[PDB]
Amino acid sequence: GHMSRTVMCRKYHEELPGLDRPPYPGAKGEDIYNNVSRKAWDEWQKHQTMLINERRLNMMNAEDRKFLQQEMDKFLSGEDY
Repeated sequence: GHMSRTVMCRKYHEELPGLDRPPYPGAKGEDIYNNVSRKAWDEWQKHQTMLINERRLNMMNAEDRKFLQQEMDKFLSGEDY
């Protein structure tokens, strides 16, 4: 076995390995660090890539970012995505 920092994951409702550090500075980054598992975070990144490819999204387009931000919030909220 190994040693891992773990958190009660808001998405999966179970104790899982957490991130080693917040993904970025700020309140949102802190929320993710404290309440989102590494698995949930990784699964979100995979889903985000899928959405960007399937919808032809551009991170520099405000609407495309808004869409992704709305899906991320839903994805990591605790609800069934």
